[PDB]
Amino acid sequence: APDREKALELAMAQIDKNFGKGSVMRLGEEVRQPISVIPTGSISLDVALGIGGLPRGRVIEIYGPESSGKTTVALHAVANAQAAGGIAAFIDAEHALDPEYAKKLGVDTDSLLVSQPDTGEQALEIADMLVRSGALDIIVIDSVAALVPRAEIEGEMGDSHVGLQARLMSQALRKMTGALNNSGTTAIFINNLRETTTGGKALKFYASVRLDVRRIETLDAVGNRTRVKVVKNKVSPPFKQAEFDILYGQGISREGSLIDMGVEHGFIRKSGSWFTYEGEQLGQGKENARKFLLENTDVANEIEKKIKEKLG
Ligand SMILES: Nc1ncnc2c1ncn2[C@H]1C[C@H](O)[C@@H](COP(=O)(O)OP(=O)(O)OP(=O)(O)O)O1
Repeated sequence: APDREKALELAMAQIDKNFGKGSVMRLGEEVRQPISVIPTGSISLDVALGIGGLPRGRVIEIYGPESSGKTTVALHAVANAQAAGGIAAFIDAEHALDPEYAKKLGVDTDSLLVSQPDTGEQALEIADMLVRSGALDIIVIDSVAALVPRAEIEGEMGDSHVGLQARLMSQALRKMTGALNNSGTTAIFINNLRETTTGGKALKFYASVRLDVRRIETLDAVGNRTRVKVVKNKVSPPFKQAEFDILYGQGISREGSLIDMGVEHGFIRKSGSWFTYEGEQLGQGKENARKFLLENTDVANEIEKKIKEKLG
């Protein structure tokens, strides 16, 4: 009477129907309900996500050390969403955002809404008010840790010291998720690591996608290589990983990506020390090749094409 796979499929079906699609899924599964997504600005990361970018109407947490590339991403996400004619907001509580660099990553700063809250409650509240107006495609909250409660900011005491900030972030997400779904706005929370920062406790359970950003290399001193791990993903098989270069003053390196993904996917052969594409001499050294691809825009484009074809 028992047929495991048939039994298992009925279970999984019932599992998803009780808690939502993605509640449980095989790892090497392969996605085919394409969603709506905001390209991460990193081709590899987008693939790692399984859906070509950050899902819309979802809560995203991008945690990691400082200077590991979180912001560059989130900014790119913003820029992409704008090109698609979407409106963006930045709840800033760190006062660090460099708008000049932002423009360089393609963000139309002038049309970017910026807010600088007086308290964690206010910050979250301001963000909720914006979200449920349905005019936003994306909203970035800088620094989960800066969401310090009012009582704490204001004088208050050594008593009734509490874990108020976490509960602050819980109640907030509790009601701002439903809205995010209806609205369809993607909310990226930037969590600088140094509970994963007190409020990251609740974020951990409310995020549909959680990215673990790390600084790994240091491609002279041009820029540095980042590695992201999709530790949580309720919309595609989780745990995938991606890598990309962010040069100083520049955002995520396109050519860089292409050179990497092109290599691993065989489109560009890499005789040790010398990169070649369809018999073309690309140059010795990822950089001489990055350059090559930067200058001979025509190549790379066909290689971006070929790689895009082979995947999605
Ligand atoms: N204002 C800038 N000037 C020059 N390069 C920058 C600037 N901002 C970002 N970059 C580039 C070079 C940095 O090595 C790379 C990583 O920094 P960032 O992308 O800001 O890291 P991060 O997102 O992990 O920091 P944060 O803790 O604020 O999130 O981005």
